[PDB]
Amino acid sequence: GYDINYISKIGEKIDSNKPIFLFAPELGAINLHALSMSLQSKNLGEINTALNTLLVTSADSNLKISLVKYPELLDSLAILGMNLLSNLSQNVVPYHRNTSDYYYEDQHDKMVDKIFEKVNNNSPAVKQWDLLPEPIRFLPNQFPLKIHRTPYLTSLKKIKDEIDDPFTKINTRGAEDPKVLINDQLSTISMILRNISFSDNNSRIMSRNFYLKRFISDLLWLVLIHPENFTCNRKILNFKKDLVIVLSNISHLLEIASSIDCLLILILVISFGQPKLESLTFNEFQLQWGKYQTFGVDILAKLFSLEKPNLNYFKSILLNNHKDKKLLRRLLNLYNRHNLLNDVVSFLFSAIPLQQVLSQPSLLIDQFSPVISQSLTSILVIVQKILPFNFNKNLPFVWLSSEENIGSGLLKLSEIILNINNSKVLLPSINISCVQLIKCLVEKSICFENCLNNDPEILKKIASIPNLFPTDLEIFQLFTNPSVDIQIINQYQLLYNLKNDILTNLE
Amino acid sequence: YRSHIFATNEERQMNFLTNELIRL
Amino acid sequence: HSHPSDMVIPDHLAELIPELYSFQQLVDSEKRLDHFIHLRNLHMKRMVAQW
Amino acid sequence: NIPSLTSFAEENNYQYGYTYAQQQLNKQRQDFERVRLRPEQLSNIIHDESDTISFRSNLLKNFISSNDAFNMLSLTTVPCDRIEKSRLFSEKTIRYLMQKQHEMKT
Amino acid sequence: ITNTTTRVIPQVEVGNRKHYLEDKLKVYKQAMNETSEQLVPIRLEFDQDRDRFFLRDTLLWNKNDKLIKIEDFVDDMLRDYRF
Repeated sequence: GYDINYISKIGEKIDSNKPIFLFAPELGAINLHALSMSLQSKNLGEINTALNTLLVTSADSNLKISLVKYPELLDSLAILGMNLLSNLSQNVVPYHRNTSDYYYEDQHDKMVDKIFEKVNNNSPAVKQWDLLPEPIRFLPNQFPLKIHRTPYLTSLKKIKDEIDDPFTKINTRGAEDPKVLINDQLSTISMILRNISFSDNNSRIMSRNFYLKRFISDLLWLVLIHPENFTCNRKILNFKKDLVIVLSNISHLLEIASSIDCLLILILVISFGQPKLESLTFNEFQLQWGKYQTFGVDILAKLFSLEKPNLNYFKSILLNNHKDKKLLRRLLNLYNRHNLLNDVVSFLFSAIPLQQVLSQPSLLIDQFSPVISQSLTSILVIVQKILPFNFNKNLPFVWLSSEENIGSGLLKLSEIILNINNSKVLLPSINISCVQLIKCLVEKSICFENCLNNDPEILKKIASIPNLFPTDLEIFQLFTNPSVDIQIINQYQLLYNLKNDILTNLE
Repeated sequence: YRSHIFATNEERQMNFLTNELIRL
Repeated sequence: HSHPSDMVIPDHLAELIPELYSFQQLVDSEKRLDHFIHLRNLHMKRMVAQW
Repeated sequence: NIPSLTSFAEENNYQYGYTYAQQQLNKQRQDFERVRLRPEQLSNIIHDESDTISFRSNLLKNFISSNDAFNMLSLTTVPCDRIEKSRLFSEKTIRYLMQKQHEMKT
Repeated sequence: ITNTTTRVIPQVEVGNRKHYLEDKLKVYKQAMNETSEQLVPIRLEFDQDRDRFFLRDTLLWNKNDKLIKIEDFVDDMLRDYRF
């Protein structure tokens, strides 16, 4: 009965000028100790007005929140996020309980007081509890049934089909439902924690804080294994969209605690990108959509740099303290041998835009040199230090000849990068990374064939790659130009000596 | 089968022709 | 406004109309065809430059 | 620069209290990790499709799309025997499948 | 005072001392392995000769207590004596 285009046109201005909360210039002297003590107050208003005043300041980019001056705010945030994750998986309602909330309000005489209960009508035990509850695993409710591997684009389509629904409940408010109140407290916690981590001191303080690592290993379980408790489908994407951001800034000093967390990191990073319908199981992600998958190839590049927990856990996950042995063996066969390794390597071969930089010449590589460099570093780590026996399928062979011909793409990319700098810092590393990756892939294909010994006619099929193995004329060109390096032509001449040893052993 | 929409024998053969040409 | 979201016919239509899989794996069958042209073009940029 | 991994250790860095090499390394550390970890204070703050989505425009479009589709249901006083069915093929899809079926014998 | 020009003031101290920030894990690691106490009588005597302070305070102390660093407690005590 109304003309609701004009009504909405006015109501937009009404919502813009409505006094919802304080702005950045009118917050006054923000006291971090008051916020950190109000978050432990287990009130409702004292928690929410601390969370909102933290969210406004942390997103302001002119007011720094340093934890060197106060390192106990982060423990309050992480313990609050722990205790909200605990009573969300059990559907307990805090902040308005009808319980009393108070504890015990009130020698040689304890035997005298025992017999005082005899002659008037005529030793308590110890307690045990912890600071924090169970991580969220080892709970009777929480047992894995389906690893929710939804991709990026299907999540975007689910969001756009939930918003554009007639009977939508995406704006049911906060005071009308307590479950959406818990979810909008957790989303504020995640936005705060992704806002704090853009400082040089906070990135090394957040690196430990056992509380933050337990909260990350606690939410990453819930957003991937049991996301049924989160109300909206945009909150589930937004938790993955800031967990990857907060793990992009931390991971250069992170020591991975448990193996289940090291598997859920892999599944979270894999969940960005588009798969297909063996071969490479990941279609290439063209970066006219969003750079969110480029954050994952840095988490995997920095978390592979430690030979202790970071690479031992990754090794035992990719190739293969008493209940998580049952949990890991339940999660690994719920993920549908060696699908995880070829999925990770095929996704890391995505986000290297071979098709886009080779379709049209220097701008795209100058823009995408760090993601290319870290992706090649991660693939080189996986090839050299994980792949060398329980295999039953030749993985470097089905990467080298997967009908996309990524080796020819890397060789043309090395040609392109060699034809700009001699005709802008990472490019001498990227050239040697490409050539050493091609060399290690061919050598590991031959070594896997010698170990397995089921496909004898592969020396033809390796030498029948249409643009691998650069000719002697371009190496003759490379040995004459003074503008080339020594290690570049060394890797090239090593690759040519591999090419000759292919043809000698061919017959 | 979707015979509620494809009630005629003509349109069922047209749909089968579509599937045949797709596969070919 | 190149939206990457609306190139997907995810579940609710493909379960109702079974031809959409026959549409979707059509499009993927195109997407590996054009890529075969792309590795062709970088082939033809190579050999001429070889010669 | 590109300082160290030893410069990131907790011993060489400050803590909640209550030398020269350390104060030289912490210059390069804070000059490296503040040009690396600083956020982008400019455009391309859209990041994706599902961040600049507007709840008000979609709510207005759904308010219109429910109202006119309900006026299509009730107020259209055409009886059920008189609702004529639409064609399952077009004037161009019926030509292309006459053409390809003619060319299918090759 | 909040009515100001919107600074960030971390932990405006009472007197001249930063607030004591606990560990909350060593507290539970100690309070659950809590067999006995073993109080220690402690005597402090200093003169104007060989020392400058006087500091004639006597206190008990738990010997099994591994939580509190002793230099922090002594530094709190000297601030309590208005040095």
